[PDB]
Amino acid sequence: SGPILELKEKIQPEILELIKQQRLNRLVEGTCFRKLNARRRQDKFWYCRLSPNHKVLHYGDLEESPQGEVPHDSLQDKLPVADIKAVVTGKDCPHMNKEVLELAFSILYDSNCQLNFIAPDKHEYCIWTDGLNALLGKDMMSDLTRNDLDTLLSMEIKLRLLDLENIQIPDAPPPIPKEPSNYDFVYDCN
Amino acid sequence: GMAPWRKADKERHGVAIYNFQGSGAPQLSLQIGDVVRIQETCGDWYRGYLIKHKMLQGIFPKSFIHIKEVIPAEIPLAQEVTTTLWEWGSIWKQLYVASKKERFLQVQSMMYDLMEWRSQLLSGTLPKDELKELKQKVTSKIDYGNKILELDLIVRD
Repeated sequence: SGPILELKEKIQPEILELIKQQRLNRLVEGTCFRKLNARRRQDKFWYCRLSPNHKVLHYGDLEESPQGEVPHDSLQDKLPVADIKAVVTGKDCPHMNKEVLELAFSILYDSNCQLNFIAPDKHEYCIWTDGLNALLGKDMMSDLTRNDLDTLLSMEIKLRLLDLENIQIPDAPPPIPKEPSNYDFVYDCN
Repeated sequence: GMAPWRKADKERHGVAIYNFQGSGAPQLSLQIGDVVRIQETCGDWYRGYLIKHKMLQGIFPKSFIHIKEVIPAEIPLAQEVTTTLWEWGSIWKQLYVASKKERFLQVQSMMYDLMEWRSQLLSGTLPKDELKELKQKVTSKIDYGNKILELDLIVRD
């Protein structure tokens, strides 16, 4: 509604802030990816994680076994954020089924360097694309940001309207009367 | 003769039915749903403060306020749910940011349930027996929730 929309616009910014924080915290935790077309004794899985300070991305191969997934890095171990020039997805990806198009994204940096990923699922795809964009000072566009926004913002609104239960909300702004003719109040402040 | 400011008699508490953008003190801006304590009135204006921010005081139009009360047990129970929801809500956001997925979801469902039950409690549409069972489901969820979130343990009222 009119006033409710106004309230959403006022709160939306802080909610987007929480979401950015959540996405970055997730990058820091890191995720496990599965390389596309890995063969001849090459590890099929690898991982990437953002440094706790948010300046560099650490990555490397993994050992997917019934026990765990021990990560063993190679010479090429990092990709500093400050050197990131862009993030592309889908057909824009150099390494580009179709089910994979939707989960593909690449970090282009430095000269002609590129770190290509294939998200394990849609959820992780959104987490990483939103996270990288945040880092790059860009807006988070995934469907997960839209749903997280709707989830957290709707709750805040509902909490805000609790005492409006069974009470009519006018469609248009009630009339603002003329200011008082005096300010000689009966009681004190605070 | 000008409208003098006088004590507000029966108009003690109200809720804003629209966002009121004031032009600055002495006017107190209000966001829809804000609950206020009304102390005085003069003409078409009230003077009071936000219940959840008593330091924020000033005047606002009578027209932007719906006068309510703040006795049937379901009423004070409804009030406890409101207060409980705000405390959980704060923690819920921290659960979100830290990606404590299980707890986040668990708290999310408890909040929806309580909001829905509180609405049923305030509906005055439940027969006597059902209402009693509903009140119990409400107090049990409040208490359990407060327990797992490590909040103060309430004692029946």
